[PDB]
Amino acid sequence: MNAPPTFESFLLYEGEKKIIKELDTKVTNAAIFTINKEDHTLGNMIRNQLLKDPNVLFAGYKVPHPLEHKFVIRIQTTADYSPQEAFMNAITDLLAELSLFEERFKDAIKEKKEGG
Amino acid sequence: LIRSTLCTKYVSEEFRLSTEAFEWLVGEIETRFQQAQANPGEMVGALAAQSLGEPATQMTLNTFHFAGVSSKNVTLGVPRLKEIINISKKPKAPSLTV
Amino acid sequence: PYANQPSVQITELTDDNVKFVLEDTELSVANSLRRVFIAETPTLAIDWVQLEANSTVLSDEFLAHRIGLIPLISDDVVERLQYTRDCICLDFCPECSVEFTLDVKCSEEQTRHVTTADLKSSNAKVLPVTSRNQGEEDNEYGESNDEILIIKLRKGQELKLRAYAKKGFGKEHAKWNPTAGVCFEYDPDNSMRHTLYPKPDEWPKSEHTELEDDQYEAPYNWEAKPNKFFFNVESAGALKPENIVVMGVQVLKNKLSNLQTQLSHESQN
Amino acid sequence: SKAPLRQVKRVQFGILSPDEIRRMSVTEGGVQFAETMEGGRPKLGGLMD
Amino acid sequence: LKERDYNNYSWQVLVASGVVEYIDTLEEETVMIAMSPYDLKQDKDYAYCTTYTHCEIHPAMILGVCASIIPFPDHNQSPRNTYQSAMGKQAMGVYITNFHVRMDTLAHVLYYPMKPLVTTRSMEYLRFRELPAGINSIVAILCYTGYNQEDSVILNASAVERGFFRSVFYRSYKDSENKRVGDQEENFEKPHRGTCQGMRNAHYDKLDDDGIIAPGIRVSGDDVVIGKTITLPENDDELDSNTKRFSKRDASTFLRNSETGIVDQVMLTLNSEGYKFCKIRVRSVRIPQIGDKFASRHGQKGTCGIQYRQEDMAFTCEGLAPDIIINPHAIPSRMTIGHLIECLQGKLGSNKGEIGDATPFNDAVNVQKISTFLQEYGYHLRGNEVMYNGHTGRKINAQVFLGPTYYQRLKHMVDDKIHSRARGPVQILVRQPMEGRARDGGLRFGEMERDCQISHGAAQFLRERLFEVSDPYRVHICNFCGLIAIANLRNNTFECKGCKNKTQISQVRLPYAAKLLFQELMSMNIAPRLMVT
Amino acid sequence: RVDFSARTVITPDPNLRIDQVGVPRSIAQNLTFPELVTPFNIDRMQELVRRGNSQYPGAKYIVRDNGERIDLRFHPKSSDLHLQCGYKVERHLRDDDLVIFNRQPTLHKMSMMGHRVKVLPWSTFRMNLSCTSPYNADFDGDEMNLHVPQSMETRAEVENIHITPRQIITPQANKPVMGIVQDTLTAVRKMTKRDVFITREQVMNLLMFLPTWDAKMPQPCILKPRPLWTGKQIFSLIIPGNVNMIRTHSTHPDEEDEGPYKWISPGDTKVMVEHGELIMGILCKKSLGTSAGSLLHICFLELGHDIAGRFYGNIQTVINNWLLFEGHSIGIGDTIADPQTYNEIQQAIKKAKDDVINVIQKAHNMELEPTPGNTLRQTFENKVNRILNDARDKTGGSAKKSLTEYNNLKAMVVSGSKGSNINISQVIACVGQQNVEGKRIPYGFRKRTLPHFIKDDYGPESRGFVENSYLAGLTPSEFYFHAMGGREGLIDTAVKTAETGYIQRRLIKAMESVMVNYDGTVRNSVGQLIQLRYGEDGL
Amino acid sequence: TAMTYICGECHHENEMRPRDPIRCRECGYRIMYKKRTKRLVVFDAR
Amino acid sequence: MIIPIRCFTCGKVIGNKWESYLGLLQAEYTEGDALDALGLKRYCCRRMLLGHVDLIEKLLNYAPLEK
Amino acid sequence: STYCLLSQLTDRDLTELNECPLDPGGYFIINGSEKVLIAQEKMATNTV
Amino acid sequence: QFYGLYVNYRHLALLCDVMTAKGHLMAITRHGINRQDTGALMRCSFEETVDVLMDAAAHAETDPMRGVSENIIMGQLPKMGTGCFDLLLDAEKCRFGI
Amino acid sequence: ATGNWGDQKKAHQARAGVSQVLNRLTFASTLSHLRRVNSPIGRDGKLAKPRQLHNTLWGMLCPAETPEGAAVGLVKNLALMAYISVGSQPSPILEFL
RNA sequence: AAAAAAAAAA
Ligand SMILES: [Zn+2]
Ligand SMILES: [Zn+2]
Ligand SMILES: [Zn+2]
Ligand SMILES: [Zn+2]
Repeated sequence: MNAPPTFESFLLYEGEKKIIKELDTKVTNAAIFTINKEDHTLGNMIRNQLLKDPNVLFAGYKVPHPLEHKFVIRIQTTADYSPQEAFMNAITDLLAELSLFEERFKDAIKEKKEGG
Repeated sequence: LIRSTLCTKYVSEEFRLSTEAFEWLVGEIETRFQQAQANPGEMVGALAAQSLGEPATQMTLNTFHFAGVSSKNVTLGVPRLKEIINISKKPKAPSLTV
Repeated sequence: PYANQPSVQITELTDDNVKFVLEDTELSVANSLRRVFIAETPTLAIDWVQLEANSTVLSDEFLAHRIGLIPLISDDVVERLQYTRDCICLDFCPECSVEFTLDVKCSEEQTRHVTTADLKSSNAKVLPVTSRNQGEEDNEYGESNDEILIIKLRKGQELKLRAYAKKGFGKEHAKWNPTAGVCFEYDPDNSMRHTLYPKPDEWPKSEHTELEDDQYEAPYNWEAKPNKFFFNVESAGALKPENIVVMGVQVLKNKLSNLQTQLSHESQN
Repeated sequence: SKAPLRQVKRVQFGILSPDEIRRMSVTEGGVQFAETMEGGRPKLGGLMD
Repeated sequence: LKERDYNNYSWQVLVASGVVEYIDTLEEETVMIAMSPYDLKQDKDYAYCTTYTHCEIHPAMILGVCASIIPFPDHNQSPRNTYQSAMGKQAMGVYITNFHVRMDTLAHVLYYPMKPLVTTRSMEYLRFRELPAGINSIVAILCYTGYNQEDSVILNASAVERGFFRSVFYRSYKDSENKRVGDQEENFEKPHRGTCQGMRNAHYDKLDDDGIIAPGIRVSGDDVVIGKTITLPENDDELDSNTKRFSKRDASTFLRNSETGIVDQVMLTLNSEGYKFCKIRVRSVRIPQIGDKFASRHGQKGTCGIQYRQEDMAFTCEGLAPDIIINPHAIPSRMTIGHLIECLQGKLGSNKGEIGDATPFNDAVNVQKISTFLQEYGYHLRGNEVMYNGHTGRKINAQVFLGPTYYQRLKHMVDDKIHSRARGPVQILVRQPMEGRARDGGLRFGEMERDCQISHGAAQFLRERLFEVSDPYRVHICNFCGLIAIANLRNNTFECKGCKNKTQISQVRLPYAAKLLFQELMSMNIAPRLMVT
Repeated sequence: RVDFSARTVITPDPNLRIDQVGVPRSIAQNLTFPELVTPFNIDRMQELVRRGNSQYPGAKYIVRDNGERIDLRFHPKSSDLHLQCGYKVERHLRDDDLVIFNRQPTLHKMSMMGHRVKVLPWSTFRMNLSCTSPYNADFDGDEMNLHVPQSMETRAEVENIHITPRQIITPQANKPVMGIVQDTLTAVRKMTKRDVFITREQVMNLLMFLPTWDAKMPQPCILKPRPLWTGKQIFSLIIPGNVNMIRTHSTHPDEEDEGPYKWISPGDTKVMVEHGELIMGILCKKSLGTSAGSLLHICFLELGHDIAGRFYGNIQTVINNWLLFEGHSIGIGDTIADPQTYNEIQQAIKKAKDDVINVIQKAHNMELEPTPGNTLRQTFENKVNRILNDARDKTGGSAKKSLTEYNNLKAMVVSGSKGSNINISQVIACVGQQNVEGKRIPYGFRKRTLPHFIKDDYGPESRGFVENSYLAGLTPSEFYFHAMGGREGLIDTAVKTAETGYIQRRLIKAMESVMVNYDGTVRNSVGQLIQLRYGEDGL
Repeated sequence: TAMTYICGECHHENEMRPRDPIRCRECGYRIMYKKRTKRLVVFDAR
Repeated sequence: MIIPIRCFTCGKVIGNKWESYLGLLQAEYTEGDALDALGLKRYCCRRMLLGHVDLIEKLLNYAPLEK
Repeated sequence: STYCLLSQLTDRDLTELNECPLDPGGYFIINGSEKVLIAQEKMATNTV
Repeated sequence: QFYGLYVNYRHLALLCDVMTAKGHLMAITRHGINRQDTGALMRCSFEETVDVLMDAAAHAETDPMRGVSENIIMGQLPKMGTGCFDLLLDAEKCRFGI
Repeated sequence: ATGNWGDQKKAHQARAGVSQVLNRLTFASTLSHLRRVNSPIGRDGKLAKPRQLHNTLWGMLCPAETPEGAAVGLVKNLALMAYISVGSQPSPILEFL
């Protein structure tokens, strides 16, 4: 009766922006990014890629409710480096790592199949 | 309680309160004593009846683990409450403590 | 501040199972790879069932539920088909869905086993998984009933239906799950003390262990970080397991690129 | 309704006198017939007065 | 007896041979009954008794029918066994094998009922193996995100999408024509707008030409499902012959409002009076959701707090995501140790490939024996497993107890219990809201609610819930007499018959139940004069 | 009966703060609120009446000035969709709408309280976990009611009186009614231990769930070689303001306070919080429960209702997310003792059985002197019951003493979350003596409890003593004796409940109009003086 | 339009108009069932 | 009534492994050797075959409504 | 029971009549509704 | 204190002063509550409704509308809790607005 | 059909609930309803003695199957080998005696 | 549509 449709966990509605950037007012150079219709996958990869950057000081995600498909990251960096640029760099490094893993896995599959 | 705790020995030898700390303490005691007063219009009879009838639902958790040490007839629990609410002219277990 | 250098070594590969090791990568990347193998890897499954004759002993929705869980061979097809929401079509274009038909009438006195061999397909590349089973003419196993039993019929009962199979992933519904259990394990010798054994002698050793018989735990290393992960991806027959891994990495890259595009779009404000 | 809306202040209980009951009743002459329904119309002096 | 399993040495021959006697509850005061043949062979130096007259066949026969389905009832607390005997009658499963021809008013049938892995021997004779009610499910007893607290359970959503505890709720409706010689006449036909008076706003296009719907038609909401129009009485008024625009009136049978499904079966017959008699059965699909009542075989009842998919689910090193997560805080105050022994023997019997024995008072089954047998299959000897976090992938620091148990779905779904009301029908006597979900009735703001609203000191909430949204009314009261006065609102006239008063008339807002109280007291020869001045 | 109400099954939701209730979408669309039309919200109410009843959020009616009701359940005449100032529009129940939440039977004041609506997807009324104690809810199929106020004065009364953070302290016993319960309390005890060291990554995840955090990271407990925080160092962030408290953990030894290690605990059992940050001790039910002088009571009395109500929810989101790192689980390994302990327990039970056989022998040999005040049967039964209860308590104490720190049944017992010492004793050591009406199992047969025993047997097997634990399983005679013992609790729960409710109704009807007046005196409905000051002190 | 039903034990296509009595015309059995409809209803396979 | 298509916890296809399971049971094997020969190494799939009861064979004995 | 039509019938004969072979019986059919008689306790007559 | 339950002193002393207010033992029954000097609608709402109502009819007892249950029957705002006062609009306080 | 066990005009003096609708929800529910024993004591007695599990119910009635609420201990279920006596004429025992 | 009875949930 009140069962929500199963495609709302990954599909944006009409006029729903995916990323909502909110500037933090408590400290300096901090931002709260709200990403809709995603889950712990992207948040875990982006946070653990952000923590390899020495220029970030705080990075943490949170899913506010399991029934709402939405997660937030708070990012606080140094005073030479925007949090949005850090989020760019984390996404780019994750893409490079995944592309390298994809080509290494294809090479390993090829040599395992041809080697017998 | 004020005189027994805010004595000139405890606030000087034990607590060692300063001046402005002492007026802050006095003002906070006065304010929170004002806040603790009962509001006029507060229904205290129904509150008393509910706060006395609510424990009566919890008067069965000590039913087990009973053997008895004295062979004295005593009514305990909710029926004893029934003997005191109803003013029973014949109690089930009348007893004098002499 | 840069990316890792993940090294992969494959220990086993067969027609339904791959066992490999990830070296020099973070734990979030490996766990997200496991999640995208289970959930967001797309495959083909039946989604639109229409019944014209259902004189059997089971209901309409029960048969639709049993048909919808049947895995389909979708290795060469799912990367070209679009979703129904992404087509300009309305009446189920061939670049949007795959047509299946079934028409079985039992006229014999014995029990008729309606299986996946009776599920004909309009596409010559999308078949049920029992195309891998009908070619075994060396059947010393003793039984030729290697096909997924949809239903049993007695005499006088018939089943006629038309179905359309769509593209979807396991996040939407579990019938689109391509895998059948992804084993994922790091640090088998408990060298990091991520878990605490009250009696380490009471626990059986893992298959990826490096300890000998009289030892039970590795010595504690506080400097250690998780950079070696043992994966065992088992397929349910819908996709080859190497295709499961490749399409999972491709879906993760597409999601990250879409997030990057949306961030760069909102950046001009 | 152009009548003053007032809250009641007390309830004066009592016994209805037979003179008051005869005065306040809208059934002039009293209820006489036990038949509720009379030929497609309600009957005056009946139980469906 | 092995050759009555061949041919003919039945139990009556065994009783007639003189080895089994029927001892009643009055002869038991004069006989001595051995608990076991082990008691007979004791040496006389330490013998408890030497003169035994009878011996129990098996002590597990002291249980009933619903209480003998409990695995290890001698390891549980007794009120938990009583709770499971109460809830075994409310389980869900295949209640009978010929349910396709039966038409009961309410029926619940599971899709895939399974026999338990941890069985008792007494269920060989209750035919629980052939007509089971429940599912063997992999359960893990841990704390995951706090959504399983206070006896609640967490379901695997991917398993539910694979067919975990999905069921069918069958509901039957019936109707009959009446062709009595002195009566109104009604017929089974599709109603028409110009021929039927007082037709309810429904979808009448789904009916056939005989007013009876066909099987396979999807029905939902307030769809009409049996078409019956009754002939109006002959009120042929000669003053206006154009007022009889309708000769019939709708008396159709409507679907229940909050239910959807497919029409499963339709049958027509003749009743005892010989008139036409239609019975229809409509099936609905019940997928488990948040709030559905699940229960163990040990009194561990609860509701589904939340459902997680497999990628968000806690998982072992073998990729085994459990179906259900229960809270470990439901164990110590309940002392259902037989639940844990059932879980351990379920893991052992699933790994070995045997149906385990959970007959009570059996010394051949021990916790140490099950542990020793389970240690040989490459698992931890107490049944613990190392699981991982679903969201992050990190190992759980505390090792957790996982294994297959037998859980029963209960009939108390939330779709049969959810109710809301803004404004609807009222009673014809007190003009207060109705009773029940089926009549669209409001909630009972009883006496204790009034008590604690007095205790809160909220006068306006009391006035709202007891005058404003229950039954407001306005009455016109004579000032001199204090009784109810005649008030004609059209020409705006007021008249008190008992006082001959035309002007001094006040208006009082009051509950309608107070007005019935005052009019009933006026029938008690009491004058409750509301002195408004 | 009321009009605007709903009733459905409840399910837990730890991600909701205590002044919130999860409301299903069907209940939110069915229930309406008659919001007045102001110039402040004229555009939003116009788009609400343009959306209609088909879409959520929306409206069902416009109630205009003359009482005419305009239905929007059927697209009506665009000329009727005119919103004048002063009109009422019955909009749908949206977020942050004050409602009244009630479980039946209503026993006390805090059984129906104010809450704020959060509209959630599924179909059950999801409330927080700390609200289980005042409602006496169990989440096992409990149904519960919701009432919607229909006016802004009633809405303000719900806000200013009925709301949940204002109902924390009982006037019944000057203690909090809501406490930290279940695995939240268990992981509070498991987090605030001395050995819990938390890395930078886990702290930075856990600080996302603290909305009152001032975005300033505390300096680590350990700076080299690896930066680590402790569990107390992140619980100190949860505690707001100036909160100072000294209590003791449930396993605090009695001789530690007189020793030299009073202010430096070897077992970390002296709980001390100074200046709102936790310094010493492991928290438990004594510190974060319903007891008087606890942390919740102190922060309520020092900070106010709103800060304490946020503090109730700020504990649970941090703790339940640290529990994902830690985890907690009971199993069949937690109920099995050491073999040496098992041998000691069985030897103690056998020695107690030999003692009660010797007591029976000395009573049969006319050597048992009766105590004054009771007869020979009463003296004999008192001696037997004392011997068997001492045996059960001693075996349970040995079993609890022998358990390790990794045992989770002992963890939930010493945390106060669930269970007690008698549960450990009955699960591990022995169930003990069964009692019907505080006595022996009666001779239902002629001088026999069961036909398998002998006539005039007073030994502990026929009397009803259960020498086996729940892990070992009960013999059939003692299984039946335990069935008779367990029936008495259900019988006592049924019979009473009627006269208890009748007593409650009589008490509430005798005192329904007794009210503190504006002169400070306490008077009934007739104005008769009862007390010159309420409680003889006016507080 | 004379429609068709199924006899309970004959399993025979009986046909009649909606005023004839409910009666099988080959064996005389009082219970008949209505045939499954020709209208096609779409089922998702979820 | 009938064997499920997939394992509940696991997702492995078990719809083709019921008639083979019955044939291996009736030949000479025990249940453990039959489940090992079918390839169901995990007990999550073994509980799907050990606990399953075939109620469709009892349902097929009833005569169909339409001839 | 003895005097009903389903007395000592086989499973095939019960299935041909659309009756469950596992049905225990023990109930009446009154106006199409299955009615069961509950045994009532009473004190033993002719006992001192 | 037999069951270990603690109730505050004010809720108990209020009941002990309610019973001993009239000079004799006023029990909480139908023989102590219905024998008081309260209104007819308050007494008939507890027990013996018809007897209390007809006694008030025969004796012409005036119910002064001071209890809470009497105003609940009338549907008025009950003179209790927050309804124990009246709000009046200050005419001279209506200063500059909008 | 009604369950009132007596004359239709004088059903007020008759026992109610002797005949009940058979519970068809599970097979175990039907078997438990077919083996039910009802005590004639009404469900309002404050006395606890008829509701206690007696010693003499060993193997005759089920100890662990009673309803919850006010009907605890009065409604009960038979044991698995409980056989109720059909009844027989006392003649040939008397002539043999 | 009313009234009564029965079975249950907390
Ligand atoms: Zn398309
Ligand atoms: Zn007048
Ligand atoms: Zn025929
Ligand atoms: Zn599996």
